[PDB]
Amino acid sequence: DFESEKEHKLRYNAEKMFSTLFSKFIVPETIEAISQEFAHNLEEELYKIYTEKVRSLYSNLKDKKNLELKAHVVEGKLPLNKLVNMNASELANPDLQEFKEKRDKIILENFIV
Amino acid sequence: EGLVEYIDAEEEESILIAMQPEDLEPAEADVDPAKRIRVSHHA
Amino acid sequence: LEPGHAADQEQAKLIRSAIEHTTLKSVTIASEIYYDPDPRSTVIPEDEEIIQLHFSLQQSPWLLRLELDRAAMNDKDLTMGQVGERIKQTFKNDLFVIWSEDNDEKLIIRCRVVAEEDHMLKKIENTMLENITLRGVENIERVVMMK
Amino acid sequence: KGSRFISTLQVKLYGREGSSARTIKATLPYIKQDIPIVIIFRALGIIPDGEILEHICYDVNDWQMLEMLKPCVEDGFVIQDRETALDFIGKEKRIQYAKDILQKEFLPHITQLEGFESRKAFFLGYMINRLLLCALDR
Amino acid sequence: TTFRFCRDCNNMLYPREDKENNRLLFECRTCSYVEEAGSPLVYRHELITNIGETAGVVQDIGSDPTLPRSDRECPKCHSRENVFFQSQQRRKDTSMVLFFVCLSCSHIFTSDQKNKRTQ
Amino acid sequence: SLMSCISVGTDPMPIITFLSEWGMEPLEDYVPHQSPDATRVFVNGVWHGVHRNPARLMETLRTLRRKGDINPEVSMIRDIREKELKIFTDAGRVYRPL
Amino acid sequence: LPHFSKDDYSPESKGFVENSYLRGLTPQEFFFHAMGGREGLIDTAVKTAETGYIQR
Amino acid sequence: DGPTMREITETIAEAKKKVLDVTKEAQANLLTAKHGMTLRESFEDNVVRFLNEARD
Ligand SMILES: [Zn+2]
Ligand SMILES: [Zn+2]
Repeated sequence: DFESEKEHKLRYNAEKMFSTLFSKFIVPETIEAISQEFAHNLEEELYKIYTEKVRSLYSNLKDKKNLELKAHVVEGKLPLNKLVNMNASELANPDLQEFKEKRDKIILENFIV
Repeated sequence: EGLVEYIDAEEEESILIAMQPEDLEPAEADVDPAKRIRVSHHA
Repeated sequence: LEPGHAADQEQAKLIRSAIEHTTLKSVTIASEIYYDPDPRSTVIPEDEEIIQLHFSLQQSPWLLRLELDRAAMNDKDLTMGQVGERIKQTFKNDLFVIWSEDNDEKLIIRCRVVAEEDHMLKKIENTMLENITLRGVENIERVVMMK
Repeated sequence: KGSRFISTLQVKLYGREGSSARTIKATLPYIKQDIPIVIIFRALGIIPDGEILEHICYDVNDWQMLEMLKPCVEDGFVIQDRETALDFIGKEKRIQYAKDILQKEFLPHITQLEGFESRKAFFLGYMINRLLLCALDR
Repeated sequence: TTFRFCRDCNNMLYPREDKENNRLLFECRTCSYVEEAGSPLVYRHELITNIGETAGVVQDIGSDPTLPRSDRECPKCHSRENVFFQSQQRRKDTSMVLFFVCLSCSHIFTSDQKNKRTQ
Repeated sequence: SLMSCISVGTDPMPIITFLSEWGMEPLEDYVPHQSPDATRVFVNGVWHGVHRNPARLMETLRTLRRKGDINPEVSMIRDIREKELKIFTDAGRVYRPL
Repeated sequence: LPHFSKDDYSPESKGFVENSYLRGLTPQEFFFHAMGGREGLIDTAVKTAETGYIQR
Repeated sequence: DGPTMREITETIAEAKKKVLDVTKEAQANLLTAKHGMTLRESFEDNVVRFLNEARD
């Protein structure tokens, strides 16, 4: 009975997360080259593993401000639902997208023997 | 007089020895082939 | 390797970390205990905002914060969410988890529980590292690849 | 040049690596039990914990060293003055047993006589120093 | 970690929680003395040990002829007359990394181009 | 070995006498935290007390051995990376000349 | 060896011989040859006896 | 034969250079430690390889 009372409470809490985020992604692409409507139409675009995929959508997208050189180069690169259920590894910071590949280049080298 | 010392094996832990009083002793400034290939005076 | 995929390089690349025994001991640098009497607010500044994220979207006065190594984690290829849900389903409903994600540089997993708890929380970290298996079958250690 | 009193002394560090209990104990020649170093120091005059703790740590700033002595205090926390420390051995009876064994069977090298409670218990502290140090890997 | 003792009897400090003011207090059971939680940190683990790299560092480190002298230029005094030793952390895992202790000023520095150790 | 010869041990007191006369802090009245760096001094593995300046006393002992005074079989060693002096006068040590 | 510098993982240091038996080994190149040969006398006595029980 | 005996101390010398390579690599922690191998072990295992590759 309180199922969709927790479900809509999340699909709208994620809209609230994307409300302050599409305001921080806007101000970064303005102070250096509404948003809540662009949020509830994208927080419903995913809407357990749901509190996990959301937990992941939270810190990975709200990646700012040096992490918003990879999250700003995604706000000005990625498509609508055609970038949505991506859950990318390198999705983090401009520097974190590469250091993750720097400890991976020896992770296969040390492994193969 | 102080021209020689008797060294116990635990005392050896802070001593530094040269193999020969000349072979490993001065400083560099022809070369014998069949002769042994030893290290150096470095220290 | 499984009948079909004989020369498949990537097949062994999955089975390897899926068979190799990973511990919380492997991925952890230091496990600390603080005194945070409030469930919501965290007196830790190195965690001050980390909470406000995985919170908004009754509970123990004794905090169990532990730092992780980014290379040692992204060695068996890991997520803080993986580690987080792993421990979550280990203790289950008696201990609740919060963490900083892979985006956040301060690699932390904060933990609490539900008279006397200084010794009882200090007791937990013992079983936590040694017994919490994270990846692969136990005993089966050094998984090395051969062509 | 007197017989060769082969009274070999053990100082053990109980509890594994997972078994947190880093209770430091020691095998007493004659008292058939591994007495925790806390009862020992207290049976030589060093009664307060922090004085006991200064005999081991030749510093003060090493938390890594003091967190291991930390449960060892709790080990003997119940016993305190020399009168109690000397009783947990083997009253009126073990009062003598312990007293003489400390002079005789315990660390006969340095002093066997009496009055070197200090010299012998300072040595015990050094024995645990290099003991915790090997577990610390330095 | 940082722990003190009783300012009356010198005994291990035992945590006791004032649940009325929700403050930690480190007290001596051996008496009734209590002090407050300066550092609300109770315990630090440190599975990955990074305090054991510069053990046995005396100014008199140059008075062990056994240790060989360096040629690297020091960052604050530029001395190419120093001395060096491999990590005094007896952990088998530890990489053979060098620490150059000066004799003209005793300003220790890493041979490292991976792990910078400024302490 | 041909060149090697084993000790029959000597007297520890002329060194007990010496160490104290050159600055041996009593073990009985040594402050472990006050004097941290104090280089620990042992005679045949027996701890007698500490000293404040090691390289100084260490230079003094070495002379007596090469003078004839501290018996020439006696072996004294200063550890820097630990701050210690396990002076040996022990019976049965194997010594080789250099 | 006490003839070496503290922390020497060098070729000759950890026991390598560059000379042939002809040329004649150095004092060091000879001592390192003693210890490695030492093992090859112990294991002889050991396994020749254990093997004896293994035949039985 | 004369120059072959000279060439031998060239083979041991080139591998002695292949020794300092790993020696310098290990000092600045640039060594890519293999799977199921300690960093201390990694250098030793490889330093032995070139010394014995050239010994042969
Ligand atoms: Zn008290
Ligand atoms: Zn300098």
